[PDB]
Amino acid sequence: LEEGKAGSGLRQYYLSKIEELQLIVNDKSQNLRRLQAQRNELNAKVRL
Amino acid sequence: EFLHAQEEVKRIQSIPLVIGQFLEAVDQNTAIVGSTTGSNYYVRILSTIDRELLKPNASVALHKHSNALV
Amino acid sequence: TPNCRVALRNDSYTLHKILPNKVDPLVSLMMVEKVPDSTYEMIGGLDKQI
Repeated sequence: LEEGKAGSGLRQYYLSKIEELQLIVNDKSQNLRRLQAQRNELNAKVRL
Repeated sequence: EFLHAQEEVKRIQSIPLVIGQFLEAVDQNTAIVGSTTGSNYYVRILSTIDRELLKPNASVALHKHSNALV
Repeated sequence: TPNCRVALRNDSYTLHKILPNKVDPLVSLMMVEKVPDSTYEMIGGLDKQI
């Protein structure tokens, strides 16, 4: 296993690390667009 | 900014206001009011007053310059 | 319309809007707004007249 011993050694380090880095970017985008619409309500109040 | 909008609205009613009388209602938030100075007018009104106090007539308060219902 | 009120600007005496609900200070008594009055069938025995 030229690649198989190393896919668990020097690639399993990276792809397990980018997993939680993918989760939080997924998590904040749901959090961000929620913050977007809450600001769009208050701007719709004050401008009116 | 929503509180400063509330503040500048809610101090339009603390002025030595003039007194008029409600005459007619046109539509949503715009009416005809006759003053105690005579010379019947046509102004816009506020967004605060509950509209169940103006049925044929009411002793009302008016602005000096813009002459709105207060 | 002749004998109709309009909105006149105090700026330059320009016309602003045709004002409906013509001059009539005595239709308080006429055209009653609410009718939650009695019904049609409790008259009871005047069917030739009705």
